Amino acid sequence: AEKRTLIAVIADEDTTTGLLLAGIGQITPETQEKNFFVYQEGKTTKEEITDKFNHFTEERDDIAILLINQHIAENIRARVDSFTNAFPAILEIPSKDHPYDPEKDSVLKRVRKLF
Amino acid sequence: GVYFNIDNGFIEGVVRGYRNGLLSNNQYINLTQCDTLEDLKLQLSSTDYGNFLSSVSSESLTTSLIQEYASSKLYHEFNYIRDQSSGSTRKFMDYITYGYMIDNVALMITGTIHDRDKGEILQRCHPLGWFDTLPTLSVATDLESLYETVLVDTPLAPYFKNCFDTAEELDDMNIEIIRNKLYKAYLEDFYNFVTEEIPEPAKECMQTLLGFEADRRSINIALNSLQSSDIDPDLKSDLLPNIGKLYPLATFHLAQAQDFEGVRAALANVYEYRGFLETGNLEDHFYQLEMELCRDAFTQQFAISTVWAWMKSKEQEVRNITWIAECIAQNQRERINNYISVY
Amino acid sequence: AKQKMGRVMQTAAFSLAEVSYATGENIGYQVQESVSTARFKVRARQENVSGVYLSQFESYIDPEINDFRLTGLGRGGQQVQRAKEIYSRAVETLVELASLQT
Amino acid sequence: MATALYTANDFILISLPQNAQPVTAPGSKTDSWFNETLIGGRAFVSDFKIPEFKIGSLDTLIVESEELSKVDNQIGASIGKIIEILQGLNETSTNAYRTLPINNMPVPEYLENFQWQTRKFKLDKSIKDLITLISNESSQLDADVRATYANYNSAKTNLAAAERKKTGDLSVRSLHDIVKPEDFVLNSEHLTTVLVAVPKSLKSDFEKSYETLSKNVVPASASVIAEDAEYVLFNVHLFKKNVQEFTTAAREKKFIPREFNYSEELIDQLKKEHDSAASLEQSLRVQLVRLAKTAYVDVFINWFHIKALRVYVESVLRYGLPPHFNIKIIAVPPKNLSKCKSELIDAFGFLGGNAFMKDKKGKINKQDTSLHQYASLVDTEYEPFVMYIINL
Amino acid sequence: LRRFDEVERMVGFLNEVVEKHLSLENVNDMVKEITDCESRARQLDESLDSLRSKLNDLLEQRQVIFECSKFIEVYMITGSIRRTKVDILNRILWRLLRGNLIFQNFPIEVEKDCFIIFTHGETLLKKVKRVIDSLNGKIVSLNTRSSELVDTLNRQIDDLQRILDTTEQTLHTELLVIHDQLPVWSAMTKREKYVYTTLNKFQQESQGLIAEGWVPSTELIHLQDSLKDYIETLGSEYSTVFNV
Repeated sequence: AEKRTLIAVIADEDTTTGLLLAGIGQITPETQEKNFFVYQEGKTTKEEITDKFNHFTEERDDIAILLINQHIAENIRARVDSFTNAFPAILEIPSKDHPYDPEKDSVLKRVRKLF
Repeated sequence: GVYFNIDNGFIEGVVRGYRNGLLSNNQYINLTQCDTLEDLKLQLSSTDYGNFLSSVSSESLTTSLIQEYASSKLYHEFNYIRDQSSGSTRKFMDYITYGYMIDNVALMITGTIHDRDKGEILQRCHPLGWFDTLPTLSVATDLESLYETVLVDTPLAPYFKNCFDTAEELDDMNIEIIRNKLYKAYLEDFYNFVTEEIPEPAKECMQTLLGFEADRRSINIALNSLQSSDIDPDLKSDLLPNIGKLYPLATFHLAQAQDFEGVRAALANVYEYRGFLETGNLEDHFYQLEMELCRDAFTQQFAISTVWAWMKSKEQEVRNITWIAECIAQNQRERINNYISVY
Repeated sequence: AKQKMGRVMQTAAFSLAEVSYATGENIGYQVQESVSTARFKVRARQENVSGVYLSQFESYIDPEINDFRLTGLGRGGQQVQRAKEIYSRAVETLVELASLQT
Repeated sequence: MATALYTANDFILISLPQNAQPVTAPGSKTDSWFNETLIGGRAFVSDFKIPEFKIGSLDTLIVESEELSKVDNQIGASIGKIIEILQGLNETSTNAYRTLPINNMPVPEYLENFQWQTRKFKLDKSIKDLITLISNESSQLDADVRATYANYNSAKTNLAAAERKKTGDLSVRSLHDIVKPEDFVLNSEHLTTVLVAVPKSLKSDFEKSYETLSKNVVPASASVIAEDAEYVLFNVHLFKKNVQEFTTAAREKKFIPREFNYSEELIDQLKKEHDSAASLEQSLRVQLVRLAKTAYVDVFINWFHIKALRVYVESVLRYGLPPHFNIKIIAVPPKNLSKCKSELIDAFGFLGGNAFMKDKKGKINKQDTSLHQYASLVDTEYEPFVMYIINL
Repeated sequence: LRRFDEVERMVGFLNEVVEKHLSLENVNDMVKEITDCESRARQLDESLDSLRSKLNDLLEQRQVIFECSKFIEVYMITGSIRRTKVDILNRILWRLLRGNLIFQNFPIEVEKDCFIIFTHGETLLKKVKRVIDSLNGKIVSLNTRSSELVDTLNRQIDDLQRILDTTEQTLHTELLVIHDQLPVWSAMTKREKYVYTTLNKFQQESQGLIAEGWVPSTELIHLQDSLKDYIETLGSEYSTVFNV
């Protein structure tokens, strides 16, 4: 159970900034590696998001819940779908100025088939 | 008004022309009726903004790009007015940009404590507060090695007179102290410059516009010190400016203001700031009083305070356009009429 | 709950964005140095839903954790101060709803 | 001294042991001294004899005083907000609700007939339950008065938005009370009506232009149906396809179109919004004025219940025995409080301390320091005998 | 160079303890006896000041018994406190217990002070202790006798004073070999750090340092006659290059 109490973020810069101010993530004091990843839309390559994905899910283990923007999650669709674990939780929420889509939501796809 | 138009004849009449491009109340109501950011661009194209978002073309148009370009043309108009200035006018234009240089210093030395990259913490910096050694504030951490290396050749150098560096390098708690203290010394120096060399019609209406900046900064320091500060009043009184309408009796009570009521009972004795802390958005009260003080600074003709009253009104215009374009892009219209229009 | 989180996240994000642009400096850089703890954390529990143990989470807000110093910037500081208050409320939503997802 | 003064009398509540004698008038009677000697005889004394209560043990006693102080201050604050909600509503203007009846008996007259109220608060009950009952009642009541004043302020805001829509300034306004079957045509779908919000200067400019804005524009339709100071509001009828050409052409001329069609449901719903908003503010305001007045009395009876309790328990802590005390409420005439407070200190002060005593006067409220707040939960300046100062 | 910064700090610590009371191998075996002696001097000083503090914690506890048996011979709490906090503890206990106390103080002769409270009653007795223990007051409850704890406490004062007289004698024995040796250990590091600071100023291009710098023209032939004789007299047949 308890061995994890950070919420990590893959989101647009404003959303992330806000979330941190509110206090969820951190820049660790003995790894000196962020436990959040900011994204400049369209200006950041799809390959850099993927490294960061691996980082929160696997290369870190203190991540409880992994938050991820629908716009961003779609770009790296392959890696998200392949992640099916509950440790950390994958919870896709709408991106900033983007509406809900059931098909940018990895878990909802999974659930629908084989009900 | 007999010796004004020697060096300031062309400067005022263009700034008076820039004043006529301030959006009126009907030109704001015509912006609140828009449905799309593209419709808001085409509505702004009939004003004196016309075709400032022409290199965008409806796809990359966000509500922050409007705030970028609408303020960028403000900055280029300010640079055009400043390039035609000479003598005491050019020095008055430099003293305006010193307060943006202070904000860019305090924004540049927080992007190095958090180890954010130097190329992205400078696009958030203010373009009017540019000095040539502004990127080189990313070289040291403590205050003494940033003063004695970089900030000696800057015009912000006389303002480091009370910043006591106790060899603690920098957290986020003392950079705000350095920011408030630089702005305090700057408000002192620019009030003494206005009182000393600026002529008499542009003196009395600029001392009020600058004492309002001091009073607003005093109330914001004395009210933000409740939540994210635990400081002594003898160290808090070095952050409050002493030029304003609020200094000699009320900033003392704002210095030992430990509670919200210590601020509210201190601002109940001053006559034009009472009722700000009772109802409504306080930031809207200060911006409304700023615009009411900038409106009756255009009504005095032969004054160089029209430059200050123009650029603060044009900044409020860019803020109102940004608020409207934020309302019509996120589909929230419950407070779209929260703009401030005295023109 | 996905739709509900999305609305809340977009509204809090836009108020934070407006503030970032008005002050004339990027707040987010300031914010990244100061973040070194997290106020909102989770505590894990295993709950029997039928015979199987599922992960449930119950959220705690640290009251031993002060406000960060990103205020006092002048007029720009008022703007951040109001901003954090809407956002702490908003962020609480995302986490409490997220407990069912896992 | 004061804290929300209108024309209300100020009160000092004192309690003493039954062995106490003044030293300022030796050999005199306490009861006689209060009326007769005390601030030149302009002192009006009223009874206020508080009954015995269930007093805890020694450990529990410390904790009973700590809570009486806190709860007292809450109730005192909360009442201050209720008075304010009224002051703002214009239900308290010259004077109202500080001298007004408290269950058909004025405030000064009510304190004299106040000795303990056996309305639901019993002496067969524990002290603890008395503090919990009274305080719960006081909090809960304030919260309902606050929730309605918030809702009323919202409700005003909706109504104000609505009147302007129904006529005032055009920028969001579409008219719905000036409809007519011929100045507003839409019955099939061929014809429609577009309304154009035109600045006054531009009024001539519209009368000339209206036909040219698009092709198939109906003749002589351009008339000012409504007019305001900044703007003149026109109707023009035209073909539906042509409405797009019409609107764009209108915006070049530097008019602002306001789109409203004559669909039946549109006209009805905007009209409804004005009405529904007036009815919400109206009902609410009547319940809300009534609710505060009813709340005001209850929180008044409850404020004094704590003070009576507070004073009693304290008396027990400071003097010891006897548990039977001589207790009075002295009505001070406004601005004689400081002079009254001093005289009492000289006479009676020796009892609670022969060295723990200094001269003092009036009541000053602060957050500069915690001294001078006369309380048993935070450090204050120790009074030489039990005296509490009530400002109305 | 960070090595001879650390060793400079250690020589500074040896210079503070006394005031408080070459080839590469010949430097490498003397830095060993700098470190091996700094370690034992630091642990013996840290086992001496933390023992002096334990000595004063008993000398303050003897006095608050001597000055509170005297008060009875002329529900009470007896303890020690710093003298600058006596008035604020009096005021906080007077604002907590409304009256209801008899507070004395007697100066223990950092400066300290004793106190007697007489908490007349109950239910705040564990709350007075949260005032005393907050601002670093050490209560001394006795509950047996003011003449039986004094014997068991004087049986520890002298027993720990003898450990002081042992360890401080060992300290002054150790400082004899150091006080007459610090001008060698210090002057080694002051010039060794000065050597490496200058060696940082050289080039390190192709496995050989290039030293560019200024010399007066009178001393050119002296360099070309002293550098030439010195590289040849020690063997090591790889000659230097001296250009102008």
